[PDB]
Amino acid sequence: NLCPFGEVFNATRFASVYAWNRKRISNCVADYSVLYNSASFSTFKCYGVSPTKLNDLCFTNVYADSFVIRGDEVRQIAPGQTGKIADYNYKLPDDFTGCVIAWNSNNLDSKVGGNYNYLYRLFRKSNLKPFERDISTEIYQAGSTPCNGVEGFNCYFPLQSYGFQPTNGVGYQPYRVVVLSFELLHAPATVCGP
Amino acid sequence: QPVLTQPPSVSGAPGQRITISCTGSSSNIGAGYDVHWYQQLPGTAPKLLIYGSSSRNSGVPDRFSGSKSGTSASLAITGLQAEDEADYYCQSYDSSLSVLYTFGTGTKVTVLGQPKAAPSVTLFPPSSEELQANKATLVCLISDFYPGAVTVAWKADSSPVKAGVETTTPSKQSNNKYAASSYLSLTPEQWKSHRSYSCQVTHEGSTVEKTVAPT
Amino acid sequence: EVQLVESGGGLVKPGGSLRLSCAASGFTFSSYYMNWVRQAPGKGLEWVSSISEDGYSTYYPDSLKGRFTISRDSAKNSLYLQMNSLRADDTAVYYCARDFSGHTAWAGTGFEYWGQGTLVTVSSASTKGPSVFPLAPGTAALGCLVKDYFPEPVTVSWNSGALTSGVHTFPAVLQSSGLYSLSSVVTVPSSSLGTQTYICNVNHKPSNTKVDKRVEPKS
Ligand SMILES: *[C@@H]1O[C@H](CO)[C@@H](O)[C@H](O)[C@H]1NC(C)=O
Repeated sequence: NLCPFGEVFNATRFASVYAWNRKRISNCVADYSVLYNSASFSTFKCYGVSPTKLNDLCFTNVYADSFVIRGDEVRQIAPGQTGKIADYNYKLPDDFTGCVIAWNSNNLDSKVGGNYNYLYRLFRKSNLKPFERDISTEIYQAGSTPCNGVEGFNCYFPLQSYGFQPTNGVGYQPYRVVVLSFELLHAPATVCGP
Repeated sequence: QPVLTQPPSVSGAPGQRITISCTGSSSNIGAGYDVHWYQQLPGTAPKLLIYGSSSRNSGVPDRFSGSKSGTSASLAITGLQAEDEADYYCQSYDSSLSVLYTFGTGTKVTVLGQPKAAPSVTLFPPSSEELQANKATLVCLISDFYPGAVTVAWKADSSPVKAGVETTTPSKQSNNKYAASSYLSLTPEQWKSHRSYSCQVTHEGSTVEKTVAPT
Repeated sequence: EVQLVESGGGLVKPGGSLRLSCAASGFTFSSYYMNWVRQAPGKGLEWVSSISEDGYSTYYPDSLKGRFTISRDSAKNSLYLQMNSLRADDTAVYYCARDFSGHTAWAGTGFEYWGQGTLVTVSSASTKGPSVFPLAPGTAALGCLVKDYFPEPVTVSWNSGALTSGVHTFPAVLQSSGLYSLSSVVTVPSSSLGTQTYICNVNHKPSNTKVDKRVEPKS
């Protein structure tokens, strides 16, 4: 009854950050030593808990959120951070408890001529609330006049493509990010460690 | 800090094709990163010449071309011209956050065929304000010579002078010739006590000399 | 259109700190990576630092040991490099550079545009303003000598930059006292000496000195 963290990290395809994928973990035992001992991760930052004792704790609800972002934007997946990705695509609460894991995926998500299948939200009316997902593709009115469904003067499409090319710098190369959120409620803690 | 190795200098006649090699490792060029070539004229900042390992920057003639294969890259110049004399640097990228931008060693490109030119020598005695400041300096300016290899000697009347001589190494002129200078520092007493002072420049076994007097 | 101008170079003591600035114009400043590279006198090029478009990610080589910091300011479209615990080996000409566009295939890989560069000289010696003297004489040679200054560099123009033909500025020499000296000459028609005045302008930025010298034919 091992927790299926394998199909999250080892998944062939990842989702866009604006449409970040979420997997629910329940009724299993999780061996976190497989994760924090593997040096295949560029960033591994845990808030409210360190990974070493994660094998001795039990939680009620675990969420694994997978997406792909820019390298120089991995710093934005953290509590109390501001920026395009944090404010408009994926927000973390200031009281976040859990881990953020990110690794370079240039060999998998980049292609010659540009990979444009990954999108991110550029504009929004208000900052994103934590863990809230917005997949609306309506025209963003940037001020005085409305848009009527067309772009142009102060009227832009909310989503923009990333354009991942393999010869780009580490700051432009794609990175795959998994956010493990641990939640303790007045509900039975179904996940545990060995 | 790793670098990319290039030949120290490459020369050729102004009708032939020359190549500059740029050897990298599996971490920079063999890792899938392209190579950029920069050209630095003497006394100026480097300029982007080639990007993408094959593409020419705006304003770059078709005589320049680039290529890369395996862990190496090459820059080819066809139809050498006198204006090509410069430093050429290759540059690539490393995924490791401790290295990133990796630069080449640098290659000095020179053209052969310009005729040997006798050096033009100008001699300047101490300026009246300098003697008013209780100092004396003799200035010798050498310009427009090829090859850039001259020897400077200073004569007081007819005897050699060794103390107080400061001479600069030959340097490239924008017209592809060479220039240099020499300075003789002395008190006004030595300047006045002698009838004449001579600056002599030897170049390819031929000497050109100038003379000045305190009169 | 693209213009990068560096400033702040000069003399700094060993173990001291300096701040180099680079003003950028002609392009959307907040859309490109910025870089600092350096070149020792007569040596090769060495990348020094890199900063992203948003300015929140900084990159340095391990050789610098984190005593260099790169920053950017979109309110002035300027790039700043702070150097700390400086040493003699850091004496070099420093260039600020703009990277390739994020749309291109080589974003954050090269240096598309370069600046004029500024000389940083780490020395225990003292900055000293130069002394300008004239050198007076068919054509005749007319010049002025800039003596006893430290550190490099110094620029020389003629007639406030109006005269460009026949000008020749020579590389400086290092005397035993530790002070530099160079000369600037120009060959001109002999008759024009009797009708036109000749002024040599000397600019020594490290000591913030500007000297205009009248060179007149004596006797
Ligand atoms: C992914 O697969 C490799 C080998 O197939 C395995 O070692 C690794 O543990 C897997 N990932 C996870 C999160 O289990």
